[PDB]
Amino acid sequence: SWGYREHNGPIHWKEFFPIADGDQQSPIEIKTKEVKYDSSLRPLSIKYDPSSAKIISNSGHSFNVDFDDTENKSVLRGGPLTGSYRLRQVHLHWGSADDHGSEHIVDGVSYAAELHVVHWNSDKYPSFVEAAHEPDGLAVLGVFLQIGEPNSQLQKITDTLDSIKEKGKQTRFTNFDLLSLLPPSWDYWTYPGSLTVPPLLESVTWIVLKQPINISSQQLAKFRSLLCTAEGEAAAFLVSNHRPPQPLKGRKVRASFH
Ligand SMILES: NS(=O)(=O)c1ccc(C(=O)CSc2ncccn2)cc1Cl
Ligand SMILES: [Zn+2]
Repeated sequence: SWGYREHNGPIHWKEFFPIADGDQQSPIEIKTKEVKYDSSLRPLSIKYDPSSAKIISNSGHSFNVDFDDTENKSVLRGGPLTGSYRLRQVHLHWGSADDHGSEHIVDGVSYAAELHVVHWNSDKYPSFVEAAHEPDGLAVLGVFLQIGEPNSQLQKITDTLDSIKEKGKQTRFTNFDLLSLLPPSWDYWTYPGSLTVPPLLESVTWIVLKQPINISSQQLAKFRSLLCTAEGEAAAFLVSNHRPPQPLKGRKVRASFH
């Protein structure tokens, strides 16, 4: 199955999910001179309940913090969105070097990593799985990480990693104040796109914050010590898990600010 190693990595995904070569694929290059300021975009309306976080797991592809998405305690509204998008899960993408780890790239700057906050449209769809197949179904908030001072909220995640080193492992994780993890400015870019992992469905309204948050180099390096292999299989490390930028194909990237 798919991964980020030589034989199964991004350049091969098109062979086994042809929508990899679709018209609305993510991530992208964000060219700030090409983006259009749009006065109809709204500020983000963000409500994240720290008690919504329940479990952290290693998928083999990243870690995932799963939130209880039974009801509307944690939702994203506003921004480019119509209606209410329910928080489902948080995960991270990084590279082998601090030099180049994010998925979206801004005027050629990669960041050290990129956090994705995944939400689904419960005002139109009954479940995440249904929403994931529709153009208006999902909203992802992307937040860049740059190397700087250690991040006390991220230290809570890094403290769990030894317990989920193998693919498939999980452990309880709650009291996670996602709202306080976001940067001071919520100015953003937005465009229509896709999941950045198989199945690569073109169901995502991307919301990428301009301002990065900081992480230390030692905290970021802990993520690379997760395995992409399960207990009992020959070990291989998830040292890098970001997809390259994909063609814009005529989409409009809009800015909430100017
Ligand atoms: N890179 S990305 O585009 O932000 C992205 C990555 C993975 C997934 C999922 O596979 C589903 S959210 C979920 N995943 C596993 C279990 C329960 N919910 C969805 C998205 Cl939008
Ligand atoms: Zn992601």
